[PDB]
Amino acid sequence: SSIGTGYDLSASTFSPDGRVFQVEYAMKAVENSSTAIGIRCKDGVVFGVEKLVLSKLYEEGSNKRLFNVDRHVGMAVAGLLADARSLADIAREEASNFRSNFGYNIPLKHLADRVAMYVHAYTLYSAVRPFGCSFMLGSYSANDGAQLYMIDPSGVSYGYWGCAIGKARQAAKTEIEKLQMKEMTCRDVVKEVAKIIYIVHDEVKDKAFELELSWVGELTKGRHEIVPKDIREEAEKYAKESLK
Amino acid sequence: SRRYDSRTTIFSPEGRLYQVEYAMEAIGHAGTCLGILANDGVLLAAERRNIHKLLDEVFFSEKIYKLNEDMACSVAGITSDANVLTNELRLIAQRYLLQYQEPIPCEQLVTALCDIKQAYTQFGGKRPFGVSLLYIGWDKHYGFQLYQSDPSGNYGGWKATCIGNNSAAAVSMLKQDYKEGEMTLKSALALAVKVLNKTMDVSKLSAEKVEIATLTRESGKTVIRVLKQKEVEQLIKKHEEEEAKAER
Amino acid sequence: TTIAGVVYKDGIVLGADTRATEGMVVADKNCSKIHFISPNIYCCGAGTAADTDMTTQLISSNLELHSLTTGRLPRVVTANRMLKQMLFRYQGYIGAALVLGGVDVTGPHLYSIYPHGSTDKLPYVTMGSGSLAAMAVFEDKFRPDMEEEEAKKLVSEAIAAGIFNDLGSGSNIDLCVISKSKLDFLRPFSVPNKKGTRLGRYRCEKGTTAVLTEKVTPLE
Amino acid sequence: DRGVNTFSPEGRLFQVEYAIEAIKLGSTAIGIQTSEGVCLAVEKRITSPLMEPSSIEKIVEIDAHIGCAMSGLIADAKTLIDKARVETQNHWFTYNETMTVESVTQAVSNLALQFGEEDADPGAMSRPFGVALLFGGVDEKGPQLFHMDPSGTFVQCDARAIGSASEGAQSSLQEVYHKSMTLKEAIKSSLIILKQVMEEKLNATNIELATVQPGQNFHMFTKEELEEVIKDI
Amino acid sequence: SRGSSAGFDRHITIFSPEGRLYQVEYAFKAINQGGLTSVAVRGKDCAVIVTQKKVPDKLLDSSTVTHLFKITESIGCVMTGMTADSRSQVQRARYEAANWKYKYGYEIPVDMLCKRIADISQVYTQNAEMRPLGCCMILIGIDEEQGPQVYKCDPAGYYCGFKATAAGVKQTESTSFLEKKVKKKFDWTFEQTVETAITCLSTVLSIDFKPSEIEVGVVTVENPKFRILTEAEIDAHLVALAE
Amino acid sequence: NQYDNDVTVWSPQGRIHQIEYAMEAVKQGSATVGLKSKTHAVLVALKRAQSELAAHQKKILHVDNHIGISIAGLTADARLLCNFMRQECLDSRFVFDRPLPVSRLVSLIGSKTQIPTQRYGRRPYGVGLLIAGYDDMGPHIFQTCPSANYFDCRAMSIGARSQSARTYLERHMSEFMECNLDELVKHGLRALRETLPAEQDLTTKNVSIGIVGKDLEFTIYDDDDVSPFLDGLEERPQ
Amino acid sequence: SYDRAITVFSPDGHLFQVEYAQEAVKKGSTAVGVRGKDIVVLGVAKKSVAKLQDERTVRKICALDDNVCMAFAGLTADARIVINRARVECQSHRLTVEDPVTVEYITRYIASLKQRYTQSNGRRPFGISALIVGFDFDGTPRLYQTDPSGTYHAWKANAIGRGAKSVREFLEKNYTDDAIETDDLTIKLVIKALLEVVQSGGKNIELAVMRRDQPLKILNPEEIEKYVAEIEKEKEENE
Amino acid sequence: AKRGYSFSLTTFSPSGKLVQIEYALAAVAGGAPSVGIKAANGVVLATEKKQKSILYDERSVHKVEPITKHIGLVYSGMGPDYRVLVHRARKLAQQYYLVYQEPIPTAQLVQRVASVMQEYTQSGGVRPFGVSLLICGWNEGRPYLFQSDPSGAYFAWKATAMGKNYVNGKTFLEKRYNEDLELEDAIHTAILTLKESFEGQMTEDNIEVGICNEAGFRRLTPTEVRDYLAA
Ligand SMILES: *[C@@](C)(CO)[C@](*)(O)[C@H](Cc1ccccc1)NC(=O)[C@H](Cc1ccc(OC)cc1)NC(=O)[C@H](C)NC(=O)CN1CCOCC1
Repeated sequence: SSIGTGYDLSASTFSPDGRVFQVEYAMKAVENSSTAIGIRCKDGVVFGVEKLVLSKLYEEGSNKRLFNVDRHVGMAVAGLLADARSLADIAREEASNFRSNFGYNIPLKHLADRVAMYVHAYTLYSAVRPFGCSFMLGSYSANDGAQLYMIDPSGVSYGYWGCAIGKARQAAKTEIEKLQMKEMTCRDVVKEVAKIIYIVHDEVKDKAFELELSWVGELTKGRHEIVPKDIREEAEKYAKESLK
Repeated sequence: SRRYDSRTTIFSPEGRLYQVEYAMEAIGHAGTCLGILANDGVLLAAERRNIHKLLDEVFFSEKIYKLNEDMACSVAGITSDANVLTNELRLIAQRYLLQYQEPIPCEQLVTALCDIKQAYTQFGGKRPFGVSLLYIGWDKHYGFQLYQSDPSGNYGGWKATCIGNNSAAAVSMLKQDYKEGEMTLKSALALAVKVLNKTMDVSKLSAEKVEIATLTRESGKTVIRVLKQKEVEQLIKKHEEEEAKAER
Repeated sequence: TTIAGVVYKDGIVLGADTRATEGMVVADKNCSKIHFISPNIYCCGAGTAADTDMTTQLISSNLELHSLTTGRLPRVVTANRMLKQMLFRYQGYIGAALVLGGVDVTGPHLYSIYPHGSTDKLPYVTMGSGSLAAMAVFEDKFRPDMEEEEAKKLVSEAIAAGIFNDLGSGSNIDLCVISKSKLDFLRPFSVPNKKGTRLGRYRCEKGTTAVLTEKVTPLE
Repeated sequence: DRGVNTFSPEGRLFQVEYAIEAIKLGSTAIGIQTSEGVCLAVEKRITSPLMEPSSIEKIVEIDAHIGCAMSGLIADAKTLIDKARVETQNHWFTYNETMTVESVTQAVSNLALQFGEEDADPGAMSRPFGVALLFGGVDEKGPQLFHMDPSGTFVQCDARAIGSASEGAQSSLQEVYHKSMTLKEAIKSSLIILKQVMEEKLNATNIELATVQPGQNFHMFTKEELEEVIKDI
Repeated sequence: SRGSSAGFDRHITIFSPEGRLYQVEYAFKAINQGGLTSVAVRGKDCAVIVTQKKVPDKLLDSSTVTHLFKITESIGCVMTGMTADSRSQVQRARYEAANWKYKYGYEIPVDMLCKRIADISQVYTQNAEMRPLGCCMILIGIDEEQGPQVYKCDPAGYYCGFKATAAGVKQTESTSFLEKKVKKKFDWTFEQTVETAITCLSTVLSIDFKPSEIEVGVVTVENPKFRILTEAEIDAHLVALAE
Repeated sequence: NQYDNDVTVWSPQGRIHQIEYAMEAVKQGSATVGLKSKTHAVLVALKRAQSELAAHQKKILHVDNHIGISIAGLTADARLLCNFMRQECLDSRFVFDRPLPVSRLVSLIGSKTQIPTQRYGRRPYGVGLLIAGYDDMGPHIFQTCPSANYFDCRAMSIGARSQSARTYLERHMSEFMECNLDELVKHGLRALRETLPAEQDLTTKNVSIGIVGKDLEFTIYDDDDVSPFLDGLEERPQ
Repeated sequence: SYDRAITVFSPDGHLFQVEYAQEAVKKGSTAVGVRGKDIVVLGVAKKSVAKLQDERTVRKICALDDNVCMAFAGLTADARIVINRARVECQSHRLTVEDPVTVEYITRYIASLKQRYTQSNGRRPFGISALIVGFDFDGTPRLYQTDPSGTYHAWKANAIGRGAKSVREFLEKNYTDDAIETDDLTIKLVIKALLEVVQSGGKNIELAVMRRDQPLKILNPEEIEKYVAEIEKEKEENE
Repeated sequence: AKRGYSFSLTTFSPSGKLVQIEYALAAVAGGAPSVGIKAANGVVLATEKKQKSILYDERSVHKVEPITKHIGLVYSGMGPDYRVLVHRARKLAQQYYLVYQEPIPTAQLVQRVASVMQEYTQSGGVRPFGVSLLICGWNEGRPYLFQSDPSGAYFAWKATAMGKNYVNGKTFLEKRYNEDLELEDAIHTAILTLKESFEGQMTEDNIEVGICNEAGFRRLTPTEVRDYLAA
């Protein structure tokens, strides 16, 4: 799994054991970034990201790793932020073209598939490199309910009840399995998303961090919105008090 | 991407084009192909490499191509690359006739193709055409002519020349027997059989192993004629009597 | 022109006249207007004569390319789609009024295709300058699922009606009978019109023309 | 082996830094900015007495008010000089005024990093220009000297030297130059420094001198008026 | 020869000294990277598809995890290999199938769809700019003329009709199972054909499945529409296996 | 070692060396300090002399009436990005007749700078920028990198020995928002001062100031205009 | 479509592809030209023509316009392209400006063409040096040279090709007003320079003269052999 | 995001060889054996079709393909590569017919196809075809047999064999083939040439054979192949 001349220098080159290492190294880039979490509840989807404070000279809400793709779709990114931002634009544009062509809001399953196909296109050629980021897409409606999809550098999309991507993604998933989610309201999910972030965050490794939350569901009438200052602070109190 | 580029159109540290010189080595493997200029005409003599019992023989020739009403050429090197060039030669000849309403002069046809071969050596990143050509023809400007072409795009007019296998050994043999301004078609044909006999590693030389075409001026029009087996056998038997003339 | 097509019990019978015109003069007294598309599909043509020939050839070429790849007998709908979409692309500048007929694994099919690219799927169709005259026969005498010889008679009478009542059409009647079992291309099916026998003797006797220059070139 | 747009671990571009090294091979050129005007000097470096010295032009005019002196690979500058000449005429055609010395320097500097392999035009550059430039002229701000290098960086200089012996010439300029010196002092100073660093003995046909001043337009010195200051050693 | 290398014959799609294409050979090994096996069996009445449905953690929505794909109303398929590559080949298949109907006015044959994808896959075999797709497509459907059809195309560009086939990790062991069962001819009704497909996947993995561990796709003569079997229908066949 | 030639080549560690090397070019150029208050945004830039017989490099450039930048790295890349920023601002005013929001301009820079970092044979922009702008949301300070990542910061400094400025800006951070214009620039210079060896500090030759705010459009101070700001100086207490 | 950088800078600041092209002209046939005061004459040595070769087709001296001609050294195939491009430009200058091409202008075109081939994607430099000769509509004779890099200079006399160094230093000694007095003596200077490299010419010397009155005159092996004897009784005049 | 390499992948070696073509020749040599024989009455093309698993449906994919009503094809080497040339040959045949309204002569088709094969030895970023073609056809009241190999060179044969045991095939042919054998006898000796290199015992579903005479080109039906197998 570490052979010499070539094999891993190009995305257009298979290794003897049939692997595209350039895609796997782009996944290594997302594994080195901080954790992003998303839970699908009975009436919506909630996102959480441990935004790492690199310098105390940055403002609050700087380097948003939470995005609005469409008025009903949210995006939580992990990995190389520059590539994540450009993938948000593709996501936005595909969501924009759908409305202009057909009239209604793009279905999340269809939106995920179209963006995932775009990610995949960047894994076949020597002329381009794979995106070094994983991202999640959350939506809610009266007809379809809560839906959550995740897309990795390879171009694979899957539906999730709960999903984590980043530094301690496997450590976070063991904490998500403790939650019922299916019979939980999103009012109490924000509460839970907060603490899992505080648990997984390594205090001695990474010094300073800020918690970012967003949600889309019944409570927000189908729109993807930022979790208000009042609600975020109540959840962060639950995170620090359950630290005992 | 730049790792897989073998840089075909690049100079060497010594100031020479590797892909051209390496292509020239490919010509030296191909069949022997010679040309001789005479006073009353001009001919080509080529070694046949398609010499199997099971071959059909459908075309009039293997190595000789008619290009024009007044012109013909022969080939040494990669046979497929030659098919590209000979087809292009016919187009150039027709372009000229369409515009000027007279046959293309020999030198003008040779330069036009050489411009193309030169191009493939300077830009594009593609491999050069692995072909050397010999051209025979007549025009109203210089009369009977013989031209040679390189993979580099280099050309030259010759009174007598040879290209292909044992090119060096053949050209020194022509350098001995050839008489400037004194060669007739009969004497040039006799020379052609002699040179091919020595350069042929199977020194029996049947008519099915060789190929000879003649270009003559006949009553106002040019006549290009490929000699058939009975004509060629008769030419070889004439040469074979000269081996029996040494017994004096 | 007059061209017609009909669907009978076993398959399709196509018909055409043999007159081509240049202005108001007869250019060809014996013209082929029933065109080969595939071994099982044939197509009658009206309008611009050259447009009829080349369009019908291109599609015949495309279908042969299609049948070789599939390894199976081509369908009339495929011929229809190829003709319809092409003619539409040219906005009717290719003047090709067509009657398309053939027998598939689906059965017998008949189409009329207009220069603008509109198609009609019908039991009987007429195209050309003598199409209304031919239609009057079809509306008067047509019955569903006719016998082979009855349909041959109907179409030939329709083309005749065009021939004798339209100045743009004349000469011979051509038929093409296509079934699941048999293909019959009857070129001269009927010769209704004939040139009158010459009465005067207008033989230009040898040496009746004065010559100024003569050159004789020998050949091989 | 790498591409042309590759960064070194230090942060600079390989081809660009190598282009700076190409200037070190070229002949030395001096420029001095003065209250009374701007003078430009260059050594020709004639390799053969059979070569016509006047055909070696290393100082050319861009407009009446702007002159330019190059060093390194002369053939590369010819396109840069023409693009400069076109820009000043295009500016005149559109705005009915002469272009400023800084603007012309800036226009040329834009072309500096216009090289590459992939994603390039049918007629695109493959490598940086192996030439340094000294733009000298007079506009509204007065007499001005500008320096340019392959990296695209352009800066105003009081006095600058570029070429093979540019290191020793610059320190010689720092020793002599001050703000109040005259143009006659500037020409005299530039030639002395030029004869020091030259392998061949400084001669009338051996060098080139040009001055741009508020008084009158760009003027290249002839054999006679060169000799006028050659006789001051 | 055999094991020999000269130049970049292992990095790009150019000939080795033996006349092999290592980059294509590696793509077959890339099929095994999915860790799954597919089995396709053709009957006299139907065509059957079966695949492993691996849901390790309950956090994944099992409904989204599939390798069965609808291309046409009459044509379905199973994808084996790299999942991102597979979906790409499916969208292309759907495009080729739709455009076929538009141009020719009739539904694309399974025969012709497989040929089309194989031809596209061939381009990656010849062009050095891109790697071949590390996946394998098996198409089912009922042809109007020749009935039940099973077809399979490679990363190499090879395609062929089959009585039964497999793809994936346990490809070579499954084909041995199908060979024994085709040797002893039965009446290939919907009942046995589906069961054979499941038993082949069951014995070759030695697992004995729950209705959630496998996914089944079928096309019947009386019902030519491509169907994905629900857990209820899968369990019905699984309880019928318990003999 | 073999993974540091192209932006398309991923390192086995999950890094792109070509982007990291381009980021070094930023640390090569001289330091610049960006800071904002509640009404004003200020850019204080130190200039480099290639030889003090030549002028000090231009470090602050205009973009629009409400937006200005200070560059660190390759000059030709800086001017290229500057022209892009100017164009987008010009288009905004041409179409909507209103100034382009600073955050939206920076988002466009993020788009443009991302493209080459993913294409073969291309290179990242070898320049980092500090952007000072004023709009409906008040004064702004933005940081850009060779990697298309950008930051919305309270204060920032990038360049050679800009580490010392970062320490100063962090300690006097709580004072910034309530601070007046006169002292807000002083804080900028006192940050830029730390990025210098203890021999000599700020003068009229090497300091450039760019100020934008509610009061005034973006204005560059350089020589005689910079000397009122230096007056009221407090010597180095190292 | 093929956008690969062929000519690039070296660690020491060199352009190897250009220098290698300058090695190709070094291996080429010796070409020399001298500028008189009434006629300009150029000639080429290092021939070694096989005799069995048509000497008319391998001429290295070519006319460009009614008043401009050139000789070259190096890759003969490369030169033919350049010559054709230069000839087109001579007529294009007459379609745009009407005025005939000047000797300096046509040299500047050839130089810029060769320079463009050292700074373009997918292209390789020309492996030739050219000696451009002509007369201005002014009266003054002209002699220029180019090289693979694209630099051009005016010369009183110059030699490029095989053993250019040897002929260059022979010309430096022999170039005086006495050597360029009349027509015959300027021609003698070329031939005497060629005899420094060639193994006794006459048959191995191709040379052509140009006057401001008439077009190009290529001298035949009969007129060249006359100068072989005229300088021989100058050489054998020591006693 | 895509473009394409513009440089050749086939280049000249120092010894003067186009290495990629000779390696592509290795691919055809390792392919399944196929034979062609001109009967001076018709043309026969026969190929080995070893199916290896019984699960494979024989009739699904064909090795002997028709270009048009009078021209037929076989190959030795790579199946996928052959199929591209098949489509290209069919399309070329239609181009000719559209212009001349006359069935394309075999020689002309072979020349056009070989030109395509030549392109893939010089064009940017491509490898040569790993296929040698057997092209047969009837036109001008005369039978034709041609071979087109990876280099782009064509040869006219009276009889030849390619693929595995091509050496043993040809030496068997010149020993058994005479320029007088009628089509019926030509089919026999075509099957016999394959029998010389078969190892596995022949059935009618084990070999594919096509004939070409004045009636046109067609693939022999399994029943016809079975009746001929009664040797
Ligand atoms: C009957 C005879 C119409 O009177 C048919 O429609 C017939 C169709 C046919 C005939 C032979 C072969 C295939 C199909 N049409 C014609 O004979 C046609 C009449 C016509 C003339 C001009 C037109 O305007 C565009 C359209 C129809 N005759 C011709 O095509 C003649 C031979 N050609 C010309 O008149 C020259 N035209 C060509 C079209 O552009 C204007 C000049």
